Amino acid sequence: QEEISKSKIEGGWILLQNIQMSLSWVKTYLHKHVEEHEKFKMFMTCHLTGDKLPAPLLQRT
Amino acid sequence: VKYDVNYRFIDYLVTLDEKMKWLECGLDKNDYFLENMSIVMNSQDAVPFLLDPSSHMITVISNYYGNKTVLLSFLEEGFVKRLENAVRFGSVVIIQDGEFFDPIISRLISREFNHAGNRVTVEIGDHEVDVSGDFKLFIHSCDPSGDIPIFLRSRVRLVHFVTNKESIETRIFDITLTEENAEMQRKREDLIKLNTEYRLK
Amino acid sequence: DYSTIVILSFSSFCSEIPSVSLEAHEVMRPDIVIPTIDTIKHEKIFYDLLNSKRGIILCGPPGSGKTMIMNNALRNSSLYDVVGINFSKDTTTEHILSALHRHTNYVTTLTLLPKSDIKNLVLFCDEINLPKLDKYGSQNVVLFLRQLMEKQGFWKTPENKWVTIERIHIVGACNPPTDPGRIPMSERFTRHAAILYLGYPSGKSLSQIYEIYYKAIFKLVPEFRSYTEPFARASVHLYNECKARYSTGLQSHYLFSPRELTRLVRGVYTAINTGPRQTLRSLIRLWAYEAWRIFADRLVGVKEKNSFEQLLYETVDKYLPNQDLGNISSTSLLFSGLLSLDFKEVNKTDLVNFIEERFKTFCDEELEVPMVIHESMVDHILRIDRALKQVQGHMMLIGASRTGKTILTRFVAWLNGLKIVQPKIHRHSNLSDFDMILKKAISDCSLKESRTCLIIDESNILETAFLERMNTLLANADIPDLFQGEEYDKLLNNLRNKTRSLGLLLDTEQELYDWFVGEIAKNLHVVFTICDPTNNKSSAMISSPALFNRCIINWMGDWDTKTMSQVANNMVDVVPMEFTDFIVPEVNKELVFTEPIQTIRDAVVNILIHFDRNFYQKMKVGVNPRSPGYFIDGLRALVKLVTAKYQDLQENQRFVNVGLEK
Amino acid sequence: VLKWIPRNLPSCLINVESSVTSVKLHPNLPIVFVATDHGKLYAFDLFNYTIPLASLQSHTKAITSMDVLFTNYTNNYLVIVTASKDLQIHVFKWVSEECKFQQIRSLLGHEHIVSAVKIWQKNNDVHIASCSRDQTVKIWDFHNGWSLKTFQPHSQWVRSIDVLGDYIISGSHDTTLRLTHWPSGNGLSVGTGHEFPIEKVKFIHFIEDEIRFRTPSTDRYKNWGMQYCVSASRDRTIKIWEIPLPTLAPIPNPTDSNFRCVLTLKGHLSWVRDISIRGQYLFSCADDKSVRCWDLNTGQCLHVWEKLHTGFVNCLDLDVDFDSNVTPRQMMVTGGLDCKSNVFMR
Ligand SMILES: Nc1ncnc2c1ncn2[C@@H]1O[C@H](COP(=O)(O)OP(=O)(O)O)[C@@H](O)[C@H]1O
Ligand SMILES: Nc1ncnc2c1ncn2[C@@H]1O[C@H](COP(=O)(O)OP(=O)(O)O)[C@@H](O)[C@H]1O
Repeated sequence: QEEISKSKIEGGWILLQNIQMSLSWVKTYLHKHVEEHEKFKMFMTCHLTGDKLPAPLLQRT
Repeated sequence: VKYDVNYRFIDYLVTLDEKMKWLECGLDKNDYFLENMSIVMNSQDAVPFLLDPSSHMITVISNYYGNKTVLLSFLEEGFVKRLENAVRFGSVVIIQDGEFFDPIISRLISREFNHAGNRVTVEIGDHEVDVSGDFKLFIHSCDPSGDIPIFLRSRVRLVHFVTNKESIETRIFDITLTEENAEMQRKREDLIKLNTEYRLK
Repeated sequence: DYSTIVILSFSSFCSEIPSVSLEAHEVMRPDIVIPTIDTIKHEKIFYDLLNSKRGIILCGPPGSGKTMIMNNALRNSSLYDVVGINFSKDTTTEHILSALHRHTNYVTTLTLLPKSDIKNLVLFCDEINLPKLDKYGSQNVVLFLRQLMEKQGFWKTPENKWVTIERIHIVGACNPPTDPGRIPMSERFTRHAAILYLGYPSGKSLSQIYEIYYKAIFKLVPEFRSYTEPFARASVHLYNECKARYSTGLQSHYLFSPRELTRLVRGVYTAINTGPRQTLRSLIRLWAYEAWRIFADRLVGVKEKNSFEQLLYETVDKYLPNQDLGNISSTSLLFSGLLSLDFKEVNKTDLVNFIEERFKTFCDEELEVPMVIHESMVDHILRIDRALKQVQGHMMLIGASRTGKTILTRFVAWLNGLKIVQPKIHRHSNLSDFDMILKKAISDCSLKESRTCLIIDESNILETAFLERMNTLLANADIPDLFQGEEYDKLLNNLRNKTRSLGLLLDTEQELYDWFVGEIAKNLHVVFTICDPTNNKSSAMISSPALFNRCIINWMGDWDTKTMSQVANNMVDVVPMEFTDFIVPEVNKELVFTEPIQTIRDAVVNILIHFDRNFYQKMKVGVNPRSPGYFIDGLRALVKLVTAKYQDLQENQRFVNVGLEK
Repeated sequence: VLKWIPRNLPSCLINVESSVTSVKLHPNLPIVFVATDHGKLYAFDLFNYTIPLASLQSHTKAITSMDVLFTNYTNNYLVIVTASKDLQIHVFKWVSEECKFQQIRSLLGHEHIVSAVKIWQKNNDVHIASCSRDQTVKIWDFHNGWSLKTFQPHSQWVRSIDVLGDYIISGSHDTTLRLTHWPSGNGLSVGTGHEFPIEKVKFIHFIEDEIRFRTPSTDRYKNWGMQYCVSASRDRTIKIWEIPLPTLAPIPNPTDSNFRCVLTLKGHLSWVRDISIRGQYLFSCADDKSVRCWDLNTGQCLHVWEKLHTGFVNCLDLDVDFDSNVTPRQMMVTGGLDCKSNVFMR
């Protein structure tokens, strides 16, 4: 959360690893963050055979 | 029992002035969207449930009521206090993420108001609060085919928002007009607005 | 079979039966036992095994009478005290220790001695099979009990020191594993405890026991004392036919037992004691009403209801050949204590008008919800009130959403003076908030002496800890782990202050706690509301052994077409809409649910009912209960819209007509 | 002449367009005053009931209770005070020259609906007593139009009040009764024991006409000014209560801060709505479509008026006998929920 806020304020790429493993966090905080700099790109990697990620996050990426 | 042979819901409930207001707000040109919007606006007793995966109705009803509307959510801290202050003030409230329903507002959903003379109060949380009478509650949920409590599902008016063939055709044709001949599309939309305003006049 | 030794001369049980002369009011006492051959034999052998310093596990079908034989054996002895623990689906060791912490002291000589220095303690544990296996197939409670008997002690958790159990005998009780909801039971634990099979009593034995009960009941009505045997035979035959016809295969909650018949006997006693001068027809109708409210409430389908009605007719005709018998339909037996000073049969129209006026007063006073009153909901009011007037009277209302469950409970609680209490359980509410609200409710019931009708909705339970708390609250009179240590001591001080304030004086902790739990059992009624019984959480809530054996299951279900017709007519009768010519259509008798059509109002209610039927058929609802909220909402919107449209059309036509005239 | 029993049948019938909620009697002339749930306020005649004398709509909501009084002074008109659910108390004027209703002043001061209003005169000064749903009973001045004392004597709101001199009672929703002195503004003693909310409560007045419950017991009670009170609740019971004598600005007794149930009268099939006192008789009504008549000497119902109305029975009254300034006319009238009122002649 701190790094996402800082990289939104002052730029810089960020990457998240195995986001299916923090389902409550990705259902609340990341959903709120994407629901609401110019060289800021955030990457998420996930497993196809894992748990079902929320639909609105995937349709907003 | 007799009924109108060529009856249409839009031609009966959705009046021309409200249709103009909706199309000015940003509502799509679809018959389905107009029917759903008129269904939502005609429920003054039970609160309506909005399921819009594109988050379009949030800004549509935001533009309908101007700047007095307030956006709340079930996932933010202090949501109870925000709704308490909003119902004290008397502003239209749209709650986001409706599939994460909070059972505190079950008295507001069921409309089990306790009338106290000329003042109407509701018991929410652990204390009563006055209802201004201008309060209008909307519940929005951008997640389709999710889980909803049976209490809320029974006591609200579920309104879906899905994209049909006519929406795709209209959007594609508008995009190709804008990218091909901007002046022609501008003249077309200006003539459409002028014709509708002339018919209303 | 009947061999025994009296004080070295062999005898039998024929001369050992003590004659029992039950009075009228002794039936309400739950410790009353009818000594038959099997009861005295099982009591004697259980006491003999208990004095042999061994564990006893009483295996048998539900309702066979394990607890009652236990209490019969242990009431006649001052050596043992009964501690009531009733396991749930997920019970922990800490629950067992908390239910024992009140009764025992830690003495270092550790050692967990009983508080009394002369009386041993019997640590009863019911439903041993209900604790569930882990991921690898092991039970904490069962292995804890095996450790508790084989090694006579256990290892304490926080300070990891070994305690020693001195005078805590263990008595278990469980159903056969073949019964659904039970799990196989480990041999390493069952080896240490002797097993007794307490079977179902025979039909003749049940008939004799309940002939004794009906003699005790009919001692109130001396002129009908000679009719005590046909009533018992009819009740036993009705129980046997209900058990044979309605099985577990149809519905999971069709579990009948002699407890249902005992509740029937108690209801008959209450109606007779709170009743006027009685005649034979009144007795037949009262017994039929009690049978309807005990057996036929849990029935779901309409076919089962009609089969039960025909079975009741056959039983009454076969066993009590009395003529001048009225119709015994569900809505034709309206026994009330509202309109009069005593429980007696009342007419339909005056009861409906009284309900109208009292609901108007309730809407004016507490909260304004404009509900429309029909006959079925009046019958539900009567059975809810009958359940609420009882001592320790709980209920489990089951039905579709927006049937009118919580509002009816509030109305009936207001009728009887019950102070309704609903927990404010929501999202981000832990176990501590539920614990606090239950502690506050218990304190208000006991110290403040306030009649409380606590309501627990299915949505008000989020995790199974709340379900286990409700299980402990219903099964016992209170819950042990609410009051531990400092809270326990301050509650004893407060309760002593309340007791000396009332005037009653006693010094022992035990008798004070019995007074406390008696007051809680007398002044606390729990009412459940379940919307969807097909969910796993609701299924576990219904199938809980403590919730099943105490609550009166009231399967209201979805609205039938008669109730829909009644509410539709009584709500649209205030709309001016018969302003057009109508031709009565030629339609089938089965195609019309209402009265045969003469005007447009019956056609409107028929077309709305038919559309609701088609819409719910096309949604693939199956056997899921169907919510009638759509019907009410559509009818209300219809009323408002037709009023507005008629006003607008009349105004427009008047304006254009006067314009043309000008 | 104080031992009158009404006959088993009504003398005549009075019809109102809506349900009746309160009926009062004109002390001087044979005029019956009838309230109405729809806000109407009729004024019929005891002989010519075809048309009302005067009727008007001053309250936008349901009228709750009302009472009448004729002015007297040491240096001459009838006052009618009507309460309703519109948070307003309206005091009327009944002129005898043209028999019409004149509004005097519409008065505020209650944040919720007002249930009972009481009017009384002491030493050539007419005062208004009123209790409402705002948990406060309020004593008023008619000429000034303002309040005189305001306090909360109960946990929640109160139903009915009655005034005997400077002492006022208050029937509350917590099944309690409370005596609160006006000039000191403090409670005297707390009386509880009912299981259902109070519907109508009123004082017991001493008589010199021998009735057991209408006579002084000790000299201290004779000097106090009151000894007994009667309370009607929703327990289907009428209870006669005992008021301990305080150390008269009276001081409450800590060991005698509780009341005592003098007698419990049972036999109504539903809630006891309103009660009345005449001689040794305790006239009462209920929701069982019946009116009873209980003797204070025996505690048994001598007469039962079965099926007097087709529905609920709302209100009834007699004429006050303890006051010599009001003629004890032998009239009785009872108003019910079936939009009808009936009078009893001789
Ligand atoms: N003398 C008796 N012999 C056998 N059963 C009896 C006798 N008296 C009563 N019963 C029945 O036994 C029931 C009590 O069984 P209970 O101990 O609750 O069974 P369970 O232990 O399965 O809950 C009572 O409801 C009563 O109908
Ligand atoms: N006969 C009826 N007529 C009109 N409305 C009804 C009727 N029965 C139930 N309702 C509706 O049901 C609601 C109360 O239902 P409730 O008991 O709260 O359901 P649940 O117990 O599932 O929460 C009320 O708001 C009322 O509008």
